[PDB]
Amino acid sequence: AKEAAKRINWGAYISHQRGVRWHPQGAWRVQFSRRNHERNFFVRCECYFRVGT
Amino acid sequence: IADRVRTSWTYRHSRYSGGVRFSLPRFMVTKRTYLSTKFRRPSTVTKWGNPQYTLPSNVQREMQQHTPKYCDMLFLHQEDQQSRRR
Amino acid sequence: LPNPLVHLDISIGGRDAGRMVFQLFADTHPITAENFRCLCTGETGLGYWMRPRWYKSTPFHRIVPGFMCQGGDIHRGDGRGGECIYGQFFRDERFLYKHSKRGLLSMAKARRQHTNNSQFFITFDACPWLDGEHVVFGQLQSGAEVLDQIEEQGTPGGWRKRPVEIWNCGELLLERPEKLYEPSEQVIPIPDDVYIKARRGF
Amino acid sequence: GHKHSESVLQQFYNRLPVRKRFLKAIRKGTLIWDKGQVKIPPIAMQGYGLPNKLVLPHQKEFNNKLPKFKGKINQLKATRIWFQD
Amino acid sequence: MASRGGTLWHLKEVVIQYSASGNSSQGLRFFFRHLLHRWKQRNPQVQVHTVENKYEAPKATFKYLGERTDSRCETPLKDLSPGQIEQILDLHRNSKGDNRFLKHGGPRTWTERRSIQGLWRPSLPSQ
Amino acid sequence: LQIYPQRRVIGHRIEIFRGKHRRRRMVPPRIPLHPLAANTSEETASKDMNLFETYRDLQLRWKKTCRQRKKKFNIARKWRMPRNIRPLPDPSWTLVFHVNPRSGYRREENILQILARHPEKGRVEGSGRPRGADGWGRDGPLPQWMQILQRTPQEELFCVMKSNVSTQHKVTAGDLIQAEKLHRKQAGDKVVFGTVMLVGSRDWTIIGKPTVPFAKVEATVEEQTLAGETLSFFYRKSRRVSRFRRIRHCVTMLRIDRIVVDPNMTVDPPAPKPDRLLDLWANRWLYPDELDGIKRNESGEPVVSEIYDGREHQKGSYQRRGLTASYRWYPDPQSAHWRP
Amino acid sequence: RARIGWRKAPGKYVGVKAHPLRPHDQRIKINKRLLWQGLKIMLSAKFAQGQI
Amino acid sequence: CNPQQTRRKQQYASIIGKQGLSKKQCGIFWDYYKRKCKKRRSTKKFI
Amino acid sequence: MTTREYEEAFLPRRLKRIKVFNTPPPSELPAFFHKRLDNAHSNPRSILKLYRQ
Amino acid sequence: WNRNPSARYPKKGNKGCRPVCRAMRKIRKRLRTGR
Amino acid sequence: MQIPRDVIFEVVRGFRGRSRNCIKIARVRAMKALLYSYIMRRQRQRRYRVFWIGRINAAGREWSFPYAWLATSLWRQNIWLDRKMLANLAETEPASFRALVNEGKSVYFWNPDKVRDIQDL
RNA sequence: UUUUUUUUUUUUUUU
RNA sequence: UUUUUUU
RNA sequence: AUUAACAUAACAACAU
RNA sequence: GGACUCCUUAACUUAAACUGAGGAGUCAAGUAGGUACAAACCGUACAAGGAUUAAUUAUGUCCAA
RNA sequence: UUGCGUACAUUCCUUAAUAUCUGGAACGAUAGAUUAUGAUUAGGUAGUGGAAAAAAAAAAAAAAAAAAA
RNA sequence: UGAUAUAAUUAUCGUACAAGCACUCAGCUAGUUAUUGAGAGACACUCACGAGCCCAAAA
Repeated sequence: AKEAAKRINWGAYISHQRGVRWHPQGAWRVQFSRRNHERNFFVRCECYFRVGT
Repeated sequence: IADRVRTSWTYRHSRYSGGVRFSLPRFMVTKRTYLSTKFRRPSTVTKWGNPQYTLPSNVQREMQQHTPKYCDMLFLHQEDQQSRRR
Repeated sequence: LPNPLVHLDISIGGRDAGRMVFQLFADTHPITAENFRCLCTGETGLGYWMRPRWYKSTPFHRIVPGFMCQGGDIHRGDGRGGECIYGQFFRDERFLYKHSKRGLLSMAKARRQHTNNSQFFITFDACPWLDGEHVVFGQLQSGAEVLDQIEEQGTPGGWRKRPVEIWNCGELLLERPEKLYEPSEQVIPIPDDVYIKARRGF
Repeated sequence: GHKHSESVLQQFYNRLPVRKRFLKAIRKGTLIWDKGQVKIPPIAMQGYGLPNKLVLPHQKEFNNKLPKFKGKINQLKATRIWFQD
Repeated sequence: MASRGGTLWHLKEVVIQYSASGNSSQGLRFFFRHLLHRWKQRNPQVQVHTVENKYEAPKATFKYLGERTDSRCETPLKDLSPGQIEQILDLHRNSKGDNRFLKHGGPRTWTERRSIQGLWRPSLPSQ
Repeated sequence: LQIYPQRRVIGHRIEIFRGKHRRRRMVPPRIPLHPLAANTSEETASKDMNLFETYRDLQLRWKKTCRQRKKKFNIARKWRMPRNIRPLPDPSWTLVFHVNPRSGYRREENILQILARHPEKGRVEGSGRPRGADGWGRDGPLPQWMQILQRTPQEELFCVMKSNVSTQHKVTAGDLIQAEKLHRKQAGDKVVFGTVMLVGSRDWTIIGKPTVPFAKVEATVEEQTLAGETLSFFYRKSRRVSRFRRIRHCVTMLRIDRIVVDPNMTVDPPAPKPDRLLDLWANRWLYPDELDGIKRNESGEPVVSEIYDGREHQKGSYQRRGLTASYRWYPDPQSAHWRP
Repeated sequence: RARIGWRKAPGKYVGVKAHPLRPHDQRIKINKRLLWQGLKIMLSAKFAQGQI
Repeated sequence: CNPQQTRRKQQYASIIGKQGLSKKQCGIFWDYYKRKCKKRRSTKKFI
Repeated sequence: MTTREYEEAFLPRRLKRIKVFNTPPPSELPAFFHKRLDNAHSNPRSILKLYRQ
Repeated sequence: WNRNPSARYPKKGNKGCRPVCRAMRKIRKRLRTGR
Repeated sequence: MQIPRDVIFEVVRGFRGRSRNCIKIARVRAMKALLYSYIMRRQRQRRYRVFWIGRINAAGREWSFPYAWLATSLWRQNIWLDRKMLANLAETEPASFRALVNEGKSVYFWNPDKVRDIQDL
């Protein structure tokens, strides 16, 4: 395990962008949630970018 | 409140419990007297709720040629026999 | 390493038809190739049902002229059967090659998505509409006279005029179809070996 | 009837839509019920082989090799004969 | 809802009873200032009326165009959000009524002409 | 005293599984394990150290006290025998004629007469997939006489469409049909169903084995509300167990307008590219007034387009919201969506 | 008939209770610190709201 | 602990939300209604 | 020991039976049948069956 | 003889050869194996 | 407890004497009344599928074509038509049905590679 | 010789 | 839509 | 003056 | 300090649904299906919920069906 | 020889998850509008745990709220 | 007219079922309480102060 850890590249999964995260499904998840009661407008993005595609 | 129940160690406080989510389907059921349809359905409504008539069309028109009902099976049989024997 | 070279002997109505030779794409489809080679060689032993996983003495349950011919069932031999070395079913593979050649090999599928088994089928003509739905892993190298004879036993309804069964199998010891896209290198953070090692304790 | 409980074998007989005459015979053993018909029980001859339908699957190979009778009852010359159970 | 090619609506009148001092009517009050005017314009075919009542819980009544028994409905609006209110409103507008007889399932088809070609009858060949 | 094992495999091999007998994952792993070892190192590595046996283990097996519960593990049932129907033939359609010139039955015209005498002449077979100059025809273009199909009125037309992924209905001229909840739909919303399995009239019958790529149905949303209340109850006697529910199902009503049948039809355009991506995840479409704040470049296109084109990210995404020209399913070769 | 003992017993008579109420004191304990702090908080609230 | 309490509560609830009710009208709930009204009138009292 | 029935009682009824003996098929039909004809000279049924095959 | 009670009715097709409360199953086997 | 009191009365509407009014009796009555519907709504499907299969077979037998054959013929043709639509067609569209049967027959019935005539022999 | 068995819930044995 | 009876 | 159980009456129904 | 069945086995009249042991399933605490009629046997991709849809399983294919 | 009937889809639509490990150590924030191919799921006696309700009484917060009057 | 269906409750290995209560309705009726207790590998909430915390009875 300790040897495999060394070999494993951990730096590739790091994303320098808010709202973009890794998912165990093997995808990039995009999050964007906002509310507006005054104008009656609520948005919740749940976009996924699959690797296999 | 929230989307789901948070089981994480970060959210284990007494201040995170309770509340109920809004649901349109459920709002028209919760706290509402039930009414049976038996002995209440009019004559103008079918079993599935579809509109129903109570008068012939002829009468309806008066107070406001067609395709034959049955088909021709004999012609179909004879035409199939002719086509197979040709 | 060189690609495998498997052979199949077909018998039409108890008569020795000939001997067809196929080349598997191990380079691109290692898993798929391996499966077929192990089934042909019969070096895996029994199976789920205590049956030998060998293509020897298997009938072809489907012969459609000009479209394709199905077969490979080892359990019942009718079509409602199959078993891979890995188990019942195995995951699919990347769809690289098309169906634009005579004699191409490809695995079968069930109503479900991932239902690949020993069941394969040889294409008689180009099948563009089959692109992306099936995995191509083999190509006929010699013995087209046997496929030509086999095509004669098919009917539009998928009927069979005379019995068609594989007599003998084995492996020989000593241009590619079009591509759907252009393969390119990818970033592989986690090594392959790790996945194997994880399943055993490490 | 008056009896509270009855044997299954007896009950079976009781359910046979046949005359009393044949019922008695059936009960006795002179007759059998099979395929909705009544016929004489099979005859077991001394030395000869029994029908292939009465022996066990593994005994058929040895039973088929024994002598067989292809004559009438009058022409039969068996030392002893009896019904096969 | 649309009918006869979208030349006929069901929903006629909507009455809303609210209060000007009750806390439970806060949502209604809020609604009456931001989305009421905006909502009205979009649906000019529907009349909207408001009734003030101090010592009474809020509610809403709906009137539909038809000879059926489903030409009237009521719904309380106690402790509801502006959004919820709007949702309710939209439901009512897009519904033909309370639909007390509306069954989920069945043949899922209603046609005046059962058969075009013609129905089946016994014939001498068949017999 | 010693209990010997059983090596004789009768029936099928034994397979252990975790949990109770229920519907669990069935997708095989991406990396299958070989059942044979090609080296002594593989043999040695095959050993599981986690499962190392000790005296302590034996202790737990031998204890006379209550052991581990039997509800944690069970034996896997036998395998199934699914039917391998795939692959399928090339999609194609065929045409027939059964004209009835009898006065008794009767109570363009030129060709019809000919057809009645010789209905075999009318046998036309095509292909379902698109092609070039041939179009929907097979090995060439379709006959010029096919325009007859457009002359028949809607009063004598009938078809079989798919309201849902699996539900089918007999659609006719002026028909009221029931379907599931359609997301992002309101009053005065017209829809198109391109999914048809069979077409017919008093003169002809388009079989359309897979489907008809030159036929569609036009409908309008007439109703989108909740169904009637339903009561469900269940209990077990002498066991203190029951359940009560009050459910209100949702349905949608669609009114048929026209059944268009044009053999010279063209394939539907691709998925559109919306100007704003917020409406896709929002609860309501932006109003015209709000859409006025959209920045545009000299070319007239949104400025935002430079960042992202706005193409479809997933299969059957825009179709769910109804941005597509027409609705299609698996049966339709033109369709593209997730399949179980 | 069923057994019966006392004429005035729970269930057999009106007014008898198995767990009747008992007089008691409603006073509670509290730390002085809490009070001390709450005074301050109230005072600040007053200022905040403009009620002084 | 009974059907009677439901009837009394339903009756009460039907009259509570009104104004200008007489003693002869209120009935058994007269005291309650008077206390309610006096409670309500508390908000209108200034220094 | 065990019986075949016993064994079979726990398997699909339509399951195919293994082959115990396998030999190469006859390559030349005319030469294969010419040698077979040498034994049938009195039985009409044998001749008819050979012709049918 | 063993013929009255319901614990001795043979299995018919689709029972598994071991229904509830049977004795004859184990009696015949035993008999054959040695009495 | 299992069921609200307010609904029992409603559910027991139209029943015989004492059972429309008695809470005690009504309870037990209503329980079974709801149970039966609960149970039967799940089994309602196969009872209609068997009716569709029977109507289709009946229809088919007319033209000397059993359902057994018909099904296979249809499926081999890439035809995906449910028994509900099949049965509806069989009753409403005779011509349509006959078309299908003829389509199927062609496929089902196949000639060999050689045909011999022994009429004059 | 075989298809037809405890099909022993009833009819039927139409081979 | 029954099979078998070596040379 | 007053709930239920309980007691009587009137009206309503037709593919029978 | 347990009721039926599978293998081994003590006692008994190689008896009994008894009495008592070793290790698997089910019921107990399991629904609907099959076995003619009342837990224990076969099968289950085994009962959150709703609708008029497709499938190799025990097993069936003269009539009740 | 080639066949066929059959019990069970979370394909479609609407809900739920409180003994520290389901992404969530994310996003949003004036106090959360329920994730559209998202993974495991939701038969249950005894025992244990979470949550929503029970029309009433008390409190010195029942008029800064569009339009209309 | 067609199809389908073994009142409810407790105990019990056992739906045990020919065992125990109930004609029906109205009113009453069975887990009440820490100025004195508590977190103990079968489950233990929260506030303030902090190496310091509480203050008893008079008042």
